[PDB]
Amino acid sequence: ADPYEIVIKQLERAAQYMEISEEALEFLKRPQRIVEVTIPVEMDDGSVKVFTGFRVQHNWARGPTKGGIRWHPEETLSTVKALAAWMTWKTAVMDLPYGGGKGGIIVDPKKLSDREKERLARGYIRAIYDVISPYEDIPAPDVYTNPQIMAWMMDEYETISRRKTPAFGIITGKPLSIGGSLGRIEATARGASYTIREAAKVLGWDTLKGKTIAIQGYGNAGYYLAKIMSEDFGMKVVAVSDSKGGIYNPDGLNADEVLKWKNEHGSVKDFPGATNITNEELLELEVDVLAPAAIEEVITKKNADNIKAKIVAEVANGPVTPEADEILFEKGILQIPDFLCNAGGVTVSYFEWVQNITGYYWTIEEVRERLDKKMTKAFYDVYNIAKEKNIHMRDAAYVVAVQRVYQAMLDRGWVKH
Amino acid sequence: ADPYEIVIKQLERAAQYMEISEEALEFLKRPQRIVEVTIPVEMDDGSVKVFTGFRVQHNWARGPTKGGIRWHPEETLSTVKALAAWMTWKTAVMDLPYGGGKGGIIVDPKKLSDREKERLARGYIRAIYDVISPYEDIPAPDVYTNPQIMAWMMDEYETISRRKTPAFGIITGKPLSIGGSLGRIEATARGASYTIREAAKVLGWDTLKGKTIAIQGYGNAGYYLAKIMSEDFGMKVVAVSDSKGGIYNPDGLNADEVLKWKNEHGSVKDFPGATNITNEELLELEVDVLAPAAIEEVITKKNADNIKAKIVAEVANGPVTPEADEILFEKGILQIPDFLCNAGGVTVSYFEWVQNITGYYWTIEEVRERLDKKMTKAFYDVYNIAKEKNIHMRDAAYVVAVQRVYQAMLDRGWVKH
Amino acid sequence: ADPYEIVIKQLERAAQYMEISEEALEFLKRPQRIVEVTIPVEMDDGSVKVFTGFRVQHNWARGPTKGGIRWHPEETLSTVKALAAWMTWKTAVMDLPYGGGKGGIIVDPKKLSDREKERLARGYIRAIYDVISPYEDIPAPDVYTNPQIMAWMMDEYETISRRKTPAFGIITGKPLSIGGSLGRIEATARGASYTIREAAKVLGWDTLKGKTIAIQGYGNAGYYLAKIMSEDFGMKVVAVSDSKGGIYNPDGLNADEVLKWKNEHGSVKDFPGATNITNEELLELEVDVLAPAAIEEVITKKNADNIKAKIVAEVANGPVTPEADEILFEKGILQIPDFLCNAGGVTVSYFEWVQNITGYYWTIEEVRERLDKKMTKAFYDVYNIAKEKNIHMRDAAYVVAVQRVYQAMLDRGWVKH
Amino acid sequence: ADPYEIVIKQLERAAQYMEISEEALEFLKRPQRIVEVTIPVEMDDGSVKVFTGFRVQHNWARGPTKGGIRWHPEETLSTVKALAAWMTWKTAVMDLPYGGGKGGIIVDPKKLSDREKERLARGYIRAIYDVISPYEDIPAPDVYTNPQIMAWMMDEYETISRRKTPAFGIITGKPLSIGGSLGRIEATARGASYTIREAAKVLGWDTLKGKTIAIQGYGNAGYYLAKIMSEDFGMKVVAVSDSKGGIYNPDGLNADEVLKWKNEHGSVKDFPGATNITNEELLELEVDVLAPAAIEEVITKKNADNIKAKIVAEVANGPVTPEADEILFEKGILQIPDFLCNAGGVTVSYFEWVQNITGYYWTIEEVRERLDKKMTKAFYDVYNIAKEKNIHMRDAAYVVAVQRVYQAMLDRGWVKH
Repeated sequence: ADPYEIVIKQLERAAQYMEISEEALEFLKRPQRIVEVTIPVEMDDGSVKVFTGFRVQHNWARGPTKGGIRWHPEETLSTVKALAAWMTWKTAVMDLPYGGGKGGIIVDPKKLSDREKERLARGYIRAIYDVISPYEDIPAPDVYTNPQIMAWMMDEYETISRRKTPAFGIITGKPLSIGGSLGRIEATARGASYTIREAAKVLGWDTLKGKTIAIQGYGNAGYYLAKIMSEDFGMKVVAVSDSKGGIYNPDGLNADEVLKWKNEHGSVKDFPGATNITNEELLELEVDVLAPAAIEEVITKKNADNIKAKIVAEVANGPVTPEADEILFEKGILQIPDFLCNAGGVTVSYFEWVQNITGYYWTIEEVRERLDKKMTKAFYDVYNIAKEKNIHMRDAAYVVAVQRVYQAMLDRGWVKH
Repeated sequence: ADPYEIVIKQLERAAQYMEISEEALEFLKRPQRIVEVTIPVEMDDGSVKVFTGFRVQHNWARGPTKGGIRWHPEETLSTVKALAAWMTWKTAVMDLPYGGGKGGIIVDPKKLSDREKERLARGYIRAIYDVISPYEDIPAPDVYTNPQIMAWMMDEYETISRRKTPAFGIITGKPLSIGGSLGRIEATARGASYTIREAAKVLGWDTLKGKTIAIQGYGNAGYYLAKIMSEDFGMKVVAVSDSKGGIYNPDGLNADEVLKWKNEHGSVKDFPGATNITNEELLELEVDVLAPAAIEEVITKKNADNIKAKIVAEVANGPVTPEADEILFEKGILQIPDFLCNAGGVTVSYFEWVQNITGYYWTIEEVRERLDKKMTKAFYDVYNIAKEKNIHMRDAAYVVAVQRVYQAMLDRGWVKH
Repeated sequence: ADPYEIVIKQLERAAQYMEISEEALEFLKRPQRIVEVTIPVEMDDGSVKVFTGFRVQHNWARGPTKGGIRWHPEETLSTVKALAAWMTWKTAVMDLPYGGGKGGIIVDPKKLSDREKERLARGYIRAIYDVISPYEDIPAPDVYTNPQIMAWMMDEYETISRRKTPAFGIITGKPLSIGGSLGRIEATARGASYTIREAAKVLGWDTLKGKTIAIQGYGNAGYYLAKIMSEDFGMKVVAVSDSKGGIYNPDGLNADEVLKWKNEHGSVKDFPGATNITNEELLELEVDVLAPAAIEEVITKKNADNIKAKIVAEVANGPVTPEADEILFEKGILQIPDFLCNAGGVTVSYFEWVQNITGYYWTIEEVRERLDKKMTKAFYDVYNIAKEKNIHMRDAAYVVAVQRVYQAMLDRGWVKH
Repeated sequence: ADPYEIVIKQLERAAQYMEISEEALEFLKRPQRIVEVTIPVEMDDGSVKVFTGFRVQHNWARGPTKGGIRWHPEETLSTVKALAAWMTWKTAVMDLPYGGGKGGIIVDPKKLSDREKERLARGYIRAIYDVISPYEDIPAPDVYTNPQIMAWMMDEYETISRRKTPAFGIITGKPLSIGGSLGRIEATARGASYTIREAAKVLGWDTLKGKTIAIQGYGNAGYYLAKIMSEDFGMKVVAVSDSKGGIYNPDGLNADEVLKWKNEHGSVKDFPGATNITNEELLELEVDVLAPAAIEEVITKKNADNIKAKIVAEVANGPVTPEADEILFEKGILQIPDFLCNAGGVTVSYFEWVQNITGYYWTIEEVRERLDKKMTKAFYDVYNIAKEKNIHMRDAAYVVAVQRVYQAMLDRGWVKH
């Protein structure tokens, strides 16, 4: 199903680099459970309006399903299905004891009041209560949903479950007053930083200090990456961009300042003491590290040939296309694939659940240290195969993921071969 | 959703004969909950194969959802959704304390072995367990499912629930050894029979004795109806048919002998002493009562005109089209609309559930007599509105049904208007 | 406790007339379980407002506790405890398999909107969920609450319990679209009629036909009673009254017609087909039967002496004081005590519960017939002790009640003597 | 409520120093849930005796409620409500993922036998089962209850819950044979020591080594503190006292040796290696640190003026009155308020719960180390506000606490402002 069609495809590819039965394959192509519900919401005007919602649990062989809830007017089931499958792979690559899940509500949130948003949130839990549990299915935030929304959902869950289960553990991305974890805001960037650090290593880099990075996108990820790489790495952020434009400066930019600028003007554009550039231009800079952190399909057939970075850190999802991959590989450019690169969020989300279920909370330092250990390992799991089978890192990432899900399905007896 | 699509119509149509808000209409148009699952079955060859199943709960305002499970290679979600909405109207018309539901497995049952069928039935329960209960959603047999399939499904349900709930009550259509109800096989015919009986009364008939009825279709229902009308009501069964054609005999036929002949021969066709006719002719005889109990859309624009019967007892589902409805209504023919006419089966399924949850089983006499009361009442409920609003019986049947559901929704506060 | 104190008093009295241990007495003087909660309600102005609620479970020796929920600005816990203990005696006098319970919310419902009422009702359930169930504690309507309120409470219960238990059975007094019982409105009046019928029999009356009755109060109870006593028994309803006043007519009033008058004008007062009297006068009429069906303490030391009726049917709660009881008793007036006389309501609530849990609904005639049997039985159980001990009926009623609770406690081992 | 009134008072105070809505305030002034039950106990003489019990759950915004059970002849519900609200502030000041709760039984334990105590303890659990759980409300020992009592309560819980939830986690203060935590006995003293250590740091002291301390009270708390401050910090314990009197020695007492004296004689009074003083005098000694670890209200308007210590570590609950607080504060005396100072006990109870739910037990050193971290943190969280606002530490402690509860409520949507 277009988007859903795409996954099965990715699935088909990996298969060419590994051994897996057709039995296993057919099973993986279909999500194990899908629930689709009608949520009636009492609008502020005193009438009720109904919304359509879904929760998709793709696979739970390796453990409870994990994955966000999107609130969006063009949401469809296919998309939610495609995204749940992706979570299956991401959780496996990071070696977490989780499967993949995803949910969504077909709604335009900008039209709802907070009261109405709260009602919608609670209504979603009331509708799906039966298929979720701290040991079954753990949602999280995504497009258009946030900690506030997670909090309302948790509260409704606590009300129905009657405090007979560790309710804080039903969902992640929570505010800290009620079980949230430290490290959540910087999670992705922080996680990507460790992979960049290992890439440099394998690459033979002396250090990162002084190296250069260009970052496309100036959101949380963008901003945080910029900040970490700079203050923690010693790198030089010579360029950043936003939907408006990029900006250049070889002496390197200051994350925070660029940040305020953006605040005041609405674009990174014009920042003082720097040259304005296009996004296109940004991608082609001659840098040690290119970190595309905004939207997909920025690296294609077209410009692939002009990329000049040594390392492409995919922070955003789907930045590099498939043909571009081939070119890049052939060029000797090392890519840190999306689902591996930006996995720091799901990982910290996993640490949140551990803290909620054990009732013991961690420090930002413990969070970072454990995240470092997880990302490093994952990095190598992939690198190693890639090298071992002489294949593209992304292909190698699917192989590691699929093989772990497959082995769990075999040990359980879900498939016989 | 073609089919589903169909249903919306019916809703919109009845809406014109009664007052109901958009709030409620909109709600009624969407099913409350849908579950789609992948059921892996270990085949006899030792490999696993996956199948797609669904369970739809359209509306439960009036009580737990009720409806069969179809096993069929051309099954779609659209259809299952469409059949679930229908069960909502049907339970409401009968005034049962239930809502509507329906399930389906996309499968070609002719290719599975018995062991494989057993595994599939158990797998369906293992997959939808969380959304079923004796007070939540009660399946039953349908296309290609039967008592056997029901029994394996109950057993598995009992195994998962640990006998902590009245398990026999999870599903109906069961074998008598484990809680089935007497009267199950004759139910549809028996029910229809009471409706024909009240219809004669409203039409002024004196008695049914010696009146004539032609029955199109000679399966369970056609056969039992033949048998009942004649033996119990003293009517003359002048013609019956099967897919290979009809037989005519103005002196009245013997249901049993016809049955015997069919078994032995394959068709009612060539029954001794009778005259062979086409189905098409059967529909046009001049009888007091015509009961289409085979397939749909047998009476249309084309022949509605030729219909000579005073009463049309819609035993099969959808034998009469909308254009045909108009005409026959014009002609002053009295129609007993499918979902009212053949509701004896759901009705007895309700009685089976009652016996299971109370643990007290009834005699066939008790069964038959409570069925009469129910059928008789549902009949006049529909008939009175019909007259009183001077509308078609079918229209009145939707009116009675939608009004009940709507009222329950309002009482609960699911719609505010 | 004042109100609560009065209960001990009552309990200490029956003890004179029966042998019961101190162990028991003391257990009986205290409710087994009290839950007091704070219910936050989101008001229409979007601010949150907190209300105080309670549910008192006095004694459940004989079965699940049963009792209404009152919404009133001056509710107090003492009152609710006192009324829970009363339900204990009432269910026992009727021989129902229940104990007594009661709830209340301190609120002035007159200032809330519907939306706000709905939210307070769902909130109470969300607050006391853990201590209620169809086999544990079943509420019902009372001061300021009604079927609509019950409906919202059932709905919330259903949503929290996930349809895994027979939810319609959680609370009684529901609307008929969702599990309500036929017979609910006339229940009280209807139950009292059977008691009046037996009291006349034991009095040696010939028939009721032609006898006379005066009814104080013209609500549901007063009106239905008037209606029933006349139309069903052939009594002459010579006077009825309301808070504005009474009306009289020796030939008999026509209940419906007086109802309509009251409806337009607001009082039965000035009805054209009668002469006006006062409430005080009404109590002193010379009728065969006097039925105070309005408020308490209308027959005291002051006028007790003027009572001329042969039978005083206590429809209302506490219309005769203890001092008056003595007087009437010496005068040979037969009193049908409140908790016995007006028990048809709880009894029909018991029937609603049965229909809900068994899933099988009764006709008005079934309701009536079973009601009759229950009431008649309870009447003689009481009457026999009074006679045999030569005691006031009220005293005999407590004796019958307490002993039954006492014995169930001994059998359970709750008390050892 | 007097006791309860005093809470509102306290809450109304912190409000001066912080911005908080009325909506919140009002919610906070009432406990969310109260359960009062009657517990029947089979006495040794074989008669049944009924006792009154309660469990109050003040607020669970931040997590499961936490708090002890008191057995005392003069318990009242007002007191238990008041103490539940206090636990709410205490768990919050410590940043624990809990809310506050408390229970009590009106009994004089001194008249019961062990068999009888056992039965009352199991009875309370059988009575409040529905409202407790390892993730819902976790009790602990208090006035007149202890580990043995806790053990019997856990056992009964385990029997009712069927071992389906982590039962050891239902209650804390357990014996070590069944899930108790190391560090429990010294907890209070130990926690206070870390606070004393930081208060000296913020005071600019050099070391504690050689400083002096006077301890009022020579129970567990007094003794362990004395023991710890001397042996672990090198302070000189110059005076200790008990209800019979105090003893003094400028060179420092030896805690153990004084303990033994007390043990044989019954009072620290007359210890040979010191001179006798009074409690009043003890409070007025000129020491670096004064620790009232006995009873309340020993520092009032009367002598507040005579206090010579630089640090007053409130070990006991409420030893200094509000009027005295003002005086000491102007004098520049640093007070470590009770609920902060003596929180090591609840904190170690929090650790016991963690070990029980995770099934992994810690060493005394792990206990100590985590305790330290918790206490230190809480100290500065408090200290910083006081400093910054120039407010009494006690006021700063309520500010820190209330705000945390308040924020968790806003996030849940419990209050909207």
